[PDB]
Amino acid sequence: GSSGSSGRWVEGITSEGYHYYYDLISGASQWEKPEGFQGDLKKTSGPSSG
Repeated sequence: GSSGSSGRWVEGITSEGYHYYYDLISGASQWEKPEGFQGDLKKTSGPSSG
């Protein structure tokens, strides 16, 4: 509509193997965990792997 509601981040990995969170909104990045990130459930489960 006007602006994007709720936060949009995804947990991945960086150099070496550090679990970081990226931003799809525009394309931001941060080490720390974003506000109400909530992104980690059923790790490697079901049909969709990884």
